[PDB]
Amino acid sequence: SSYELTQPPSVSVAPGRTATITCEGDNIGQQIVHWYQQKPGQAPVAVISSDSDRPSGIPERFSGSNSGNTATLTISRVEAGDEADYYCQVWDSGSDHVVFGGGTKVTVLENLYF
Amino acid sequence: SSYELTQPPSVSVAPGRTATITCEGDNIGQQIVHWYQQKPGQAPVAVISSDSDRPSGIPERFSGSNSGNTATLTISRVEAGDEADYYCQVWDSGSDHVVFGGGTKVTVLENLYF
Amino acid sequence: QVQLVQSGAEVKKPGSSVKVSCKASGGTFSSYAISWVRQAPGQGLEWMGGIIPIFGTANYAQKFQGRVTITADESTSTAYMELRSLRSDDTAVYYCARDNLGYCSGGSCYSDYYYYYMDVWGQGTLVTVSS
Amino acid sequence: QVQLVQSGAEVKKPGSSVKVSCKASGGTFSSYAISWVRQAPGQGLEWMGGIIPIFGTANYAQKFQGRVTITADESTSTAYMELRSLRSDDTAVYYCARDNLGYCSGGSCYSDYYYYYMDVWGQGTLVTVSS
Amino acid sequence: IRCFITPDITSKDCPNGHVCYTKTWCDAFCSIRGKRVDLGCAATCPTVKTGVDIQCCSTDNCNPFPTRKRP
Amino acid sequence: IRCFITPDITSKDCPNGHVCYTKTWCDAFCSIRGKRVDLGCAATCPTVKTGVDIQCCSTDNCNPFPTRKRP
Ligand SMILES: [Cl-]
Ligand SMILES: [Cl-]
Ligand SMILES: [Cl-]
Ligand code: NA
Ligand code: NA
Repeated sequence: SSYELTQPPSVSVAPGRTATITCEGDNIGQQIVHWYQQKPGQAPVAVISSDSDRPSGIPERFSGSNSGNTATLTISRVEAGDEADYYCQVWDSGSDHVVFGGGTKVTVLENLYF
Repeated sequence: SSYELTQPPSVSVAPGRTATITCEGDNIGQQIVHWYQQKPGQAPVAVISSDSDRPSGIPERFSGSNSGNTATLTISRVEAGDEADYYCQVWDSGSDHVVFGGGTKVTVLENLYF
Repeated sequence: QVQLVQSGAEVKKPGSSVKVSCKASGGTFSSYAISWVRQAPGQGLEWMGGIIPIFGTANYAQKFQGRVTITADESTSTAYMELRSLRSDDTAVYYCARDNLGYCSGGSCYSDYYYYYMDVWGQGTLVTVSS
Repeated sequence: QVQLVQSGAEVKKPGSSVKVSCKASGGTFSSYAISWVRQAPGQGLEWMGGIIPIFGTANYAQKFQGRVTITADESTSTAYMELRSLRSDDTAVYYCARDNLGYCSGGSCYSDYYYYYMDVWGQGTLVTVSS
Repeated sequence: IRCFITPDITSKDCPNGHVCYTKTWCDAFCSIRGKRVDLGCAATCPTVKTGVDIQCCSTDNCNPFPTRKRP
Repeated sequence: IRCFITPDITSKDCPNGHVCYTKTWCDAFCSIRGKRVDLGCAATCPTVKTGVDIQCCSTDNCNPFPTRKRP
């Protein structure tokens, strides 16, 4: 009936490495994808609009891309405070619905693996 | 299932007077309407594009409008040579169909009524 | 900056209804659309629907269509969500959220609707359904 | 100016098929769409369908879908319409006609299709269906 | 003359006006939100620059707000 | 790098380039025909004017032609 967005429930990232969060959908490259950050007990905050733009105030280490069947939120040189849930979002004009992905919890590890 | 355009089959116009040709459709003002002139045994010729524009070469006495449920082709100071069939046309994006009106045959009288 | 201030928490019986309000403090209430987005405990965001006051047109998620009504009172810059036939999985925090892309500006308006990203969020209203 | 030149008249038996060619001469064959429009004797214009060669995408009127195929040969700048299971009221003059609004220009292309007005017309091809 | 006026999209009496107008053009969001529409009243049909379309009309409320038809 | 290129919308090798790009903007027909799309390759991501969006990527054919989804 309606367009589907698929996010992994969880991503682990070592401190200062790159976190990458995918949002997949049938030719999602045709859609305009927005991304929200949400921390426990707080309201969501937009961090990427329109595939790749950063709202004013959002740090530069957040970046977005969208092509083919996958849109991606990339957090470079990740910091402890970036641990949060991240949701992708589109408007599906075919069904007149806003669709959210299921969310991805980014966990920033305490220690590097090796 | 497809959008429909209704034109009067025929209009009689006294020489030198104004010919008004209507093209009605449910909220046709939301459509872009084009108009074609066709004389017997010849191919059609576009005389108005995009509701109100005149292709190069077309006389200024052709003008078009489009609002609400009616689009109109107006031929001012009509001449014997303007005797022809006139068709309105839209692209209906909901049905992916080019739609033509049924055509209006303009007959130019030999004499003024009064 | 514009702010969205919601009404307080509600406890409701199954089968009853709830009406939550969202007061928009700031100039142009008519030109911006307002969505309602809920979050069940521990779960993700879910859009309920939205309204574009300048066109008086609302849109609803199919899961709730027939069960939900979204309105906007322009003289009071207040949007409302009414959700009927409540059941237990309706227990959630309900947010109002502004569409960032205004519909009118500088004497002109857009001619189609399309929900963009949501920039301003209310603080949320906890609605709990129980017996 | 670009010109569209069609093949000659054809007499066909009921139940057979006909293929009409439309050869274009000059201005970027790939980037302009071509439609087929017919006119039964004494009657009005009726769109059969069209093809946008750069995307390889054909669009047909529902009245003919399943009976008609429109193609474009980019190496010969030639468009074709084939109409199957012919019947008496397929008797008509068939025109090809170019979409005025090109799909590419200056290194870029449009990203959606939309049939605009029809500026260049072929001379027409008479197809009659008789036993 | 009475005309629709943006941004309220309401009909206003323009006691000294003569024509209603509809000015339309694309901004960067034209694909998703349609053309921008400016409705107003004037003593004469205003001029517009390239890329902008204008239609003028001379009867009350002849410039209704044109929404995009939704496929 | 291999990239799609407009207006042929075919892939070609750019042995000196390192990114593919997708540049999009609205012209006056954006509502009916969508954004204009320029696909190409470059040694580095190009800069664009206000109103123009650009996305660059660094793997082969990573800039496929984006058509508008039709409701
Ligand atoms: Cl939409
Ligand atoms: Cl202007
Ligand atoms: Cl739409
Ligand atoms: Na990044
Ligand atoms: Na005239």
